[PDB]
Amino acid sequence: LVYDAEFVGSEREFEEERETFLKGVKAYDGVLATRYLMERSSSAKNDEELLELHQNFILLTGSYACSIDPTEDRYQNVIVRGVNFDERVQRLSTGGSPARYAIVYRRGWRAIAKALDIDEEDVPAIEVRAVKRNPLQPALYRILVRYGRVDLMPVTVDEVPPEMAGEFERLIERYDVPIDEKEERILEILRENPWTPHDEIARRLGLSVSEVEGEKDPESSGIYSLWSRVVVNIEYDERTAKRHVKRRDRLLEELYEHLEELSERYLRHPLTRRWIVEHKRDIMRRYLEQRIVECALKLQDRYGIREDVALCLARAFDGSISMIATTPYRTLKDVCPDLTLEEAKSVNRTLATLIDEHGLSPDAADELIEHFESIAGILATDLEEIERMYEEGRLSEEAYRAAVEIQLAELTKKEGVGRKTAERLLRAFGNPERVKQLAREFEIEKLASVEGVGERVLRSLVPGYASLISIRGIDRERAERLLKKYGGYSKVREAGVEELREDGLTDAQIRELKGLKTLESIVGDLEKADELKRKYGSASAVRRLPVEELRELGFSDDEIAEIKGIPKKLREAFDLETAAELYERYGSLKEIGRRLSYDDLLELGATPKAAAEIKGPEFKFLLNIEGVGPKLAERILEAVDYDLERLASLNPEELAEKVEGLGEELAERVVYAARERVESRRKSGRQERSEEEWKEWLERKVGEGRARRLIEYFGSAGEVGKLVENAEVSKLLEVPGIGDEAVARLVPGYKTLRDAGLTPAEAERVLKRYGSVSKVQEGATPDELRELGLGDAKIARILGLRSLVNARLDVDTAYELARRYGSVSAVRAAPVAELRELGLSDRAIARIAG
Amino acid sequence: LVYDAEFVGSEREFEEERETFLKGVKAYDGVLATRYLMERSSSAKNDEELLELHQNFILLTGSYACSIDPTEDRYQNVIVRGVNFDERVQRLSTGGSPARYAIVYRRGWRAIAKALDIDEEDVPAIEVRAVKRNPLQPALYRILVRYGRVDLMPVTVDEVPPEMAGEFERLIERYDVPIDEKEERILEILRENPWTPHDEIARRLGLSVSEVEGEKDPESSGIYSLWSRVVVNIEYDERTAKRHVKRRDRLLEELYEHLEELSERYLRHPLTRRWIVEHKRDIMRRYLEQRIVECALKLQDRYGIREDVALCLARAFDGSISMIATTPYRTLKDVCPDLTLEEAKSVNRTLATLIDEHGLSPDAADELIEHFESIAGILATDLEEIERMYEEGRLSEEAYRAAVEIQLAELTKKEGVGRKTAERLLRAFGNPERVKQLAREFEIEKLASVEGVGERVLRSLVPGYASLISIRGIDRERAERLLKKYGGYSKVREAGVEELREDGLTDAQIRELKGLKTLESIVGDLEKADELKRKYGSASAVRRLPVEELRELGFSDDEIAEIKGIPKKLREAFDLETAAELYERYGSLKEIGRRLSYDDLLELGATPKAAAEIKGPEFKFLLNIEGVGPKLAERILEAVDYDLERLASLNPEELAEKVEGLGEELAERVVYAARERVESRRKSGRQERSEEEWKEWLERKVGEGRARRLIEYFGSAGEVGKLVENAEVSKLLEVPGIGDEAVARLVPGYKTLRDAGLTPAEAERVLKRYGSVSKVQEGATPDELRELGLGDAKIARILGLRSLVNARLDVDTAYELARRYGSVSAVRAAPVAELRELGLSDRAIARIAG
DNA sequence: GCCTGCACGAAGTAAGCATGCTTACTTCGTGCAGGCAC
DNA sequence: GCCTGCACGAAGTAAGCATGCTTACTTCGTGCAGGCACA
Ligand SMILES: [K+]
Ligand SMILES: [K+]
Ligand SMILES: [K+]
Ligand SMILES: [K+]
Ligand SMILES: [K+]
Repeated sequence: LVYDAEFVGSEREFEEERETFLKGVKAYDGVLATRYLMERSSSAKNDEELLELHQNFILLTGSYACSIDPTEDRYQNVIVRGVNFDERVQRLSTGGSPARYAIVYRRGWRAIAKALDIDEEDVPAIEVRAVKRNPLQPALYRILVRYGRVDLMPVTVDEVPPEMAGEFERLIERYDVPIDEKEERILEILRENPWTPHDEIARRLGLSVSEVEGEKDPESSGIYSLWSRVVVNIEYDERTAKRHVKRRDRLLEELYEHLEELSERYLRHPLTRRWIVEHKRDIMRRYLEQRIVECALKLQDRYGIREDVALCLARAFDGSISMIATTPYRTLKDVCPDLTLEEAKSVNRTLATLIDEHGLSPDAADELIEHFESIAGILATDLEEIERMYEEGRLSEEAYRAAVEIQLAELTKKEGVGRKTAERLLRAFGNPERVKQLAREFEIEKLASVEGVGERVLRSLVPGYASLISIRGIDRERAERLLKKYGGYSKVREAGVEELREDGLTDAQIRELKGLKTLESIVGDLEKADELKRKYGSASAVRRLPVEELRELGFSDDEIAEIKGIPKKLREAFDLETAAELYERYGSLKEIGRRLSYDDLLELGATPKAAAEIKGPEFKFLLNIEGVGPKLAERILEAVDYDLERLASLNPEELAEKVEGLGEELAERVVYAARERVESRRKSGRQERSEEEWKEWLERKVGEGRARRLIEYFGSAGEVGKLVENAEVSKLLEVPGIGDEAVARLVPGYKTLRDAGLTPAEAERVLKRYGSVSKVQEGATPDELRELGLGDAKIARILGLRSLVNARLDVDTAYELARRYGSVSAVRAAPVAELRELGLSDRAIARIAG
Repeated sequence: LVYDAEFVGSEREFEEERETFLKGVKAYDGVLATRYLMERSSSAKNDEELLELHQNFILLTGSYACSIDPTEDRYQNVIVRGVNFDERVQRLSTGGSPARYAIVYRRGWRAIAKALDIDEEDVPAIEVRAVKRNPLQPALYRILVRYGRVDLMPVTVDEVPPEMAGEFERLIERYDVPIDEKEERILEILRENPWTPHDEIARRLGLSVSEVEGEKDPESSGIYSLWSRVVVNIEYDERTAKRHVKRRDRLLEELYEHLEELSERYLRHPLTRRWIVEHKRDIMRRYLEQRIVECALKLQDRYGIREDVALCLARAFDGSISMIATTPYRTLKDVCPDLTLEEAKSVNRTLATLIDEHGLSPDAADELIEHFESIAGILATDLEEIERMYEEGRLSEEAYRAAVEIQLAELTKKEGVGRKTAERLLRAFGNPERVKQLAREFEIEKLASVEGVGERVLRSLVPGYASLISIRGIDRERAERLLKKYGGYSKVREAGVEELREDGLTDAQIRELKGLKTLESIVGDLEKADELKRKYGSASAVRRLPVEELRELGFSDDEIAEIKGIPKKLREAFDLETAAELYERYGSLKEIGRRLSYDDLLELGATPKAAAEIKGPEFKFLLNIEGVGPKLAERILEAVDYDLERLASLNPEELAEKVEGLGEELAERVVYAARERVESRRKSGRQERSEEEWKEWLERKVGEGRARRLIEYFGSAGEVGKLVENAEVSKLLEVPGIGDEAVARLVPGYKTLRDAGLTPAEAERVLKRYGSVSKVQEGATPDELRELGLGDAKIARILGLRSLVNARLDVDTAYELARRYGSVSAVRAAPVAELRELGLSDRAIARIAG
């Protein structure tokens, strides 16, 4: 029934009892491990060393049990299986310790362990009821454990005297103890074998086990009474008790060492303490008592229920949290009156939801609990049944309204489903769970037969119906047939082109379904495009494939050049290999011309004119005038960093100083030509849009209405365009009718910055500081962005360090790695030894790689 | 900006115009492909064959353009770029076809293609304004296209007469025609070069391009007027027209063949039709109009909006669906009055939700749309801001209530969050999007600072907080610290044991967090258990690992035997390899003894006594009596199918007959021993529970309350137990307060049958028919279950054919495969040739394998 | 609750998977500056 | 006036991944028989 015990001793006594109980638990764990070694291998079974180790563990367990509660007052209200052992020990002549009188019973340690706050998940089991392999007489052993005779309890199998085992009758006759006829009949059988089970004794004597044992008191009849009568007349040997207490601990550790030695011999592996605890738990798990302890521990940890109330609930409901969650509050209070309503709500989520989220009374909620078990039960129950229960007076108004609102909300939470449509769906198909099942079964026509179920309702209910119906030519019947045939939009997409054609789908429909419109731009037919998508994934990766692999499979060189986006001036100049290599390494033809030299381009196989075309238009215009020379033009462009602006923004005297092989007479002409070019630059696109042009641009971007709204709010379309150019996001948003979508339509990058989690003011500041999100990515530093008032997460997301930061790296180190290695993929493929040299942890590098 | 034209002709005329326009599109695609081949490779550029092919394509394009609208009435309301070409051609003296007069202008084909319902995604471009490489005179070519002179338009470059090209003035002098001084000044320049651009003509003559060209009518001034005056006076050559119509199509296919021949030479790959369409799209993307067309087609395909209204919306909003979805119905009707409210709701999901799901008026919804763009805007807007707008009279009551209900629902959809708590959260943190962001940032204390936010609210909002706080010793501060440090419960779980210990977590806490309770039962410490979970996933897979791999990594043989659950009589008999093999193949030691023979067990390395122990206890008891012999005992057990019951249920005369080698004297004693054994069976277990025992069993199973309710409803606990034993699921469920959970608590297998989707009556019938779900799986047939009223899906789910049915196989064939090959894994590893012999398709076997 | 391994059966439970919101891997369409000219 | 080349960045698309939820995938509960062995 109930196991409980209260500790009334001091803190020192509490710690002493804790240590004693833990040592006894270790001893009994040694007992159990020795029994497991006995049963595991017959080779170890045929070994007296294992048996002597087992018996030594039993003796140490008995000693530590005798050492429990020496003052016989540290514990009170000791209850085992419902029996109050306090009063029972009070009604005895010799009295004694109720804690020890409980520990001599099986599972009685559950009462003492609760009084000492021992972690029940370690299973602190202490049992002293060994009979077969007990080196002592079983009843004498139990009586010594009860009376706490540490002096008489041996700690070594060799210290066991025969007067306590085989020749036990020697000890009785030594103290002149009166014996009745029943105890004489017990002794006449015990003389044959002192380890005879009490069941066999009661069978042969024609009595009950209770009659054979008797009360554990000298003033009774039975073997327990006889051994108590013998023990009480024995004086306490304080010296021997002190010696056993001093010796038993090191002896226990020595027994553990011997156990590990025997395990490493017969099994070639040791039995760890955690393995012993887990095996003890696996053994005890078969018992409803341990299931109750586990349920109470879960109620304490997860739901925060008090220990006593959690134990009461676990006892009353066989340790079934699922059953407690379907039990009404009135029954919970009947079984455990100390339970609080808040604890009942925490354990019963249905009750909690009904009370708090719906304002129901406890009884009104218990109504729904009794009638439908859970919220899932309410969602599965038919609305007609609920209405009938309400009409018949069997369901209260509050509970009925709550159930109807729940069933309706479960459907109205979807887009396009109103209250009327949800009620019609409930009338048509019983319950929202049935509606969900019909949607899973793709019963699209059956769902659309109900009034209110439109295209939006179908898209929100049936998964994949939106993706199918959004294709031209595919109607509702065709989408339903495809879904029911293949088993989901995923399977329809995984289907083959030939079978999709067998279903009657157009090649355009199959292309739109499989998303291979670009792959069919690269490759002629749909079959090979689908094969490429299956093999490599995306057309982007297909383009990223190397030149040799692309020439394999069956692509021409011109096809590969079109795939990799090789320009004409780079395709017709070199071969495909070197052209694609240069393109993949530098990105742009202008970057090629800036990095690689004219002589290098010539050495790679370029025409002296094609090499100049690969060189910048600045180089081309330089070579146009007289007295240039390719190397001198290269030197000039490296001095002005390939920039006609910086070339013209210089005096010819300064120009002749920077360059190594050039005179003033030529520098004058060079600066003149550069200034002529920059004069031809204002004659290009220097015009800033006029009023009508800004008006038309606004009407294009945000529409006629919002454009007129902006023009009326501010001065004119010119002022609106000025605000747009200066990225006045806040001043644009303050206009009624102008929102984030319109601002992002006007201000480029605002949408990306908002998706990154930035406030409009933060996006405005970042744009005013850097220009665009591209320049932010290829420039902004984490310290700069922190000085702009941004958080580290926003900084990582806007710079692209999202994956590296998710790999448990700070923004600073992620930015350093990305800056050293170039790309995030390059950091992920970076050398592990190089990362270790940088100073990253092993687990950090493992997370980076995975 | 607007392109439109309406077709009023009959079905035959519609098909004729469709074919003519498609052939003209093919001809212009050939033109563009020839130009692409000219510019792609200089080797192909230096080839007159490609130029001749290009000119033939141009001539065929001109012919097909002349062949459009022969009756001059098939089209009406022709509008191109805003100009009404119907009225423009009506105001001319010669009249003509407005469709043909529009196609001579750039992009005018967009008007004609809409009248023929041609898929605009193919870009049906037709342009007849070639100047440089035009084999004919450009203005004469355009005028022939204008007046539809298919007879005068040549179909072959060799058929081109010089009087239509170099010596074009010969054709003018053939018809005299009066000419004015401006056209004479144009002719004096055209004599120098007939292909002089109109820009150059207007530049040299000091006039405008419009003044040089003139109206395409004889009653005007310009080169167009002159050529029209010349052409009108030319009689129609019906014979040449009919011959050209008969000849041009096959000529076009021949030109396509020549184009593919030239492409396979200079590029080693052909130009597919889809590639040509994509290149046309890439060219036309610079004309921005295609952006509008794509938006209109998307509005047609997804939301089912009419073509004209979709085009109007895309024009008015620059083809931005995100912008149209944020535009109110009033503005949508102002820009496109033909739009319907249902189409506006379909395109604006916010408007649809406000109108239908919330019962708002169109104006009340346009209010919220103007003020907050979208439902996301409302969720991002502060409740204080909405209340202020309502108080100041700037927001209507209906719109205010709708916005408040939306903001509240977005939070109350979570468990534990009531209306009061949602309102308090809105007051505290502005908006539900801010609440969601705070929950993502693990601001657990900041959220709990609000009244009403309890443990359930925290568990429902913060993901993983429940999993963390449900562990003993872990408090709110520790859970918040762990979440904010690692970045989610997933990362906390992926964290290492050493760093979790560095955070101060107990080993028990780390075990409960990582779910390594079984792996730490197999292996001693936590580090190796976590490594095993990382490498293999689950202890189940660790057990499934082979013997060699298990001996690797560092497991002992006894450890492997404990892992694989090898019995003692099978572990001590053979070696680990053969023991684990036999166990994985047969399951139980009794199955080993029944299948394998005594001689086989001996051949595998078993002791003559260990082989008998591996054999059944029936075999052991048989060998107990005298004069048996192991082979004779095997024969007896094979005769009685290893069943002492069937052995005792026989006469010794019948016993001596079945086995081939046994006498009557021995059969008598065998039957005697078997009957003695079955007599020793009735004293073991047979007691049908008494009344008090049934009462206690009910109190254990369904609880005290429901047990007493059942005992009162029915006769007694005995009757309740009878109902349970006979699986009276319906008769138990009819009791108020008894539900599926209690029934499954009483009736084993009911929970599994219900999770399989079976109604309680179906589960009751299946249980009454078969006994248990185990026997259903190991016995029930699909035909039997269909006769029991079950569906094929339920049959598959209850028999375990779920994966095979998901592999697009019917239940009958899936059951046949599972019966023949045993297991689903065996069907997967089955021979592909054997499956083909069975008669499965290639794709079917592929789906089985994958 | 002798005691737990051996075996089976079933959902208890927790690993593996479907699902829906989120987020750029990938599309994919736009803007614009030079460069030869139709 | 096209054409090519590159930069830009939003979501059109389509995978990424968190977060919930199935079910037998993985664990847990029960009966029994003979050995660890007792009400
Ligand atoms: K080359
Ligand atoms: K606004
Ligand atoms: K806790
Ligand atoms: K062996
Ligand atoms: K009921």
